Amino acid sequence: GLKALFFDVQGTLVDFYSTITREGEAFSAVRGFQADWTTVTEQWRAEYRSRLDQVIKGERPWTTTDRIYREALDGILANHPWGASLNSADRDELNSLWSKLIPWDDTAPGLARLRSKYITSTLSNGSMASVLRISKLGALPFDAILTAELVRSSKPDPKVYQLALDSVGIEAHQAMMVACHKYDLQAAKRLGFKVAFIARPFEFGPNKKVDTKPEQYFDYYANSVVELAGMLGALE
Amino acid sequence: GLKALFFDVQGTLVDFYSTITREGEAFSAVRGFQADWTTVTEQWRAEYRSRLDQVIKGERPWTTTDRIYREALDGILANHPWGASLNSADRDELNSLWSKLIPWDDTAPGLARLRSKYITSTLSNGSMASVLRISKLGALPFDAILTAELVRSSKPDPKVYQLALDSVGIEAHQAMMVACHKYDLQAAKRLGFKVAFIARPFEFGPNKKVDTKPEQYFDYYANSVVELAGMLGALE
Ligand SMILES: [Ca+2]
Repeated sequence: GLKALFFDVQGTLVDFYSTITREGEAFSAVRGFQADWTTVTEQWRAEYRSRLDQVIKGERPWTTTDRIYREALDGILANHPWGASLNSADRDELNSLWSKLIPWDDTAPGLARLRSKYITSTLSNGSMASVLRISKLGALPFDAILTAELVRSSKPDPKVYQLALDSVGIEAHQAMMVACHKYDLQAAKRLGFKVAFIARPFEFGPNKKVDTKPEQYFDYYANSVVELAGMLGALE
Repeated sequence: GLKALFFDVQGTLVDFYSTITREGEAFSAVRGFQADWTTVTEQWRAEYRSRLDQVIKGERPWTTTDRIYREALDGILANHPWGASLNSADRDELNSLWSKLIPWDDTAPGLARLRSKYITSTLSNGSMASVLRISKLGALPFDAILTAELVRSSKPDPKVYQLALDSVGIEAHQAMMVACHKYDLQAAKRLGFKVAFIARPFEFGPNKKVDTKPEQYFDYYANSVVELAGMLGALE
């Protein structure tokens, strides 16, 4: 009997691409600048992923994801003419967008229906501070906020998923992992979780290949959190 | 400026005395025993607190709060003549009441007013699973659910208060600890937190004397979460 649902956040529930682009161009429209924010996002994510690789590879000490995004921003703005005009405080403002990630239109209605039938919680690699603020700013209801920062690691570390089971007080087969990333669902299913895949074809913006094809080990396959709620029988 | 409020749960927000005594009485009606549940309650908590102190002093391995309550229950049932007539399943049902504690009348309206103005989170010694279920069952809104289980300790360990600051991403002077127990606010105020004391004159039942006098280090003294919300300017 399913009892709790754990949701990945970035990409699965929120649209970080549209957030960085539209809030960046407004950030540059206030000071007077001109930059391709689509290429800014890829570089920021690349530096963010170039540096978190080092953390678990041992080439960088552990630090919250907000700090990694802030430091990655310093590395990418060195390759931009307007980057020097942004002081230490201007770059903190830019970095705070990761705590303001805009939700997909189906996220709030689907989460509310699921919470009325199950225990719901986050389980993502982001910082607790950012995920907390993303859910509060977006009025996304959860019964708890859990990130891998609570065990100083990141998915697919088995102890991140054990954190979910220990915190909610249930066994693996009573829990479901919801995500748009297949490495997440593979690791959770290995540990006995149920897994629900949410196809997010626009996660990385236009002209990007996204693997959304169904897999046999998926317990559920949906194109929205609202659709997943209907499959689980979580009505209005 | 205040940014986040952290709440103790047991006693501060929920009435465990009334939950145990009444639900224990209802539990006993269909099983054929009558007991004085005001003494069973304080025997349970005394047994729990003694086994908990063994975990703290290193004389017993760490387990969740629910497991200590469950073993304390086995302890007190051995001292009552009707204890043997309760099998393991009956005792798990009795022990589950620690996850169903009813809130005080003021808790739900006060938390919602405070959440519309601040980030709010729990920060108690209970288990994550029980505090999570207490808020879900009682419709107590929090932006986050934190307990000392997340650092495998107990207040007033400074690690528990640092967990609150790390998870929400603020500094001590921007956080307030809200509790009905003075030991909690003493440690938090020592660590830079603001502190709000909520007087719960009936935390331990009708005729047990309770320390509710004001203290000079309190930033706020209230008799309800509703009153604290008014003192902080958080109107409906
Ligand atoms: Ca919440």
